[PDB]
Amino acid sequence: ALSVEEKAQIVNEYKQAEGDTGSPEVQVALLSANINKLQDHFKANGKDHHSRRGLIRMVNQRRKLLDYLKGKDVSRYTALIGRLGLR
RNA sequence: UAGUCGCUGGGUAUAGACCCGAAACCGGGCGAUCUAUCCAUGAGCAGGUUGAAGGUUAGGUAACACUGACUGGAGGACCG
Repeated sequence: ALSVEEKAQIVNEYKQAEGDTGSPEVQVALLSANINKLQDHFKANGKDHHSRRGLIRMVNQRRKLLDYLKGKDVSRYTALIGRLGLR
């Protein structure tokens, strides 16, 4: 998984009436942080496709959570596409 | 019951043995200023084409891919 220090760290800018861990600030961008740091083990273990099928499972679900923000909230979408180093 | 040693011729033997004439064989040298390779040290290859590997960049991807563009200037390469 992610680091025990980190998975409780990254929520500190996702707060937005802080008790939310459910809006797509969290399941995009905890999950975007899952994308950006678990690249490491692939370089050593390139013969195990079980771990990047989870990557494509949630980067679609991130894009699915981008897809609902296409219509529900375009303005807070700019906080996602403008930030995080996307695209 | 006649032979011997000359001398002059005719033959013969051994010597190049009437004269001329092989290809070749062997022994000592001479020669790689030609040529065949090699060794050292020098230098010659007008001009025009082609556009390999590498780079850079954009684009694309989990980084690897992978496609453009620009650059690059390879070759018992091409034309002369």
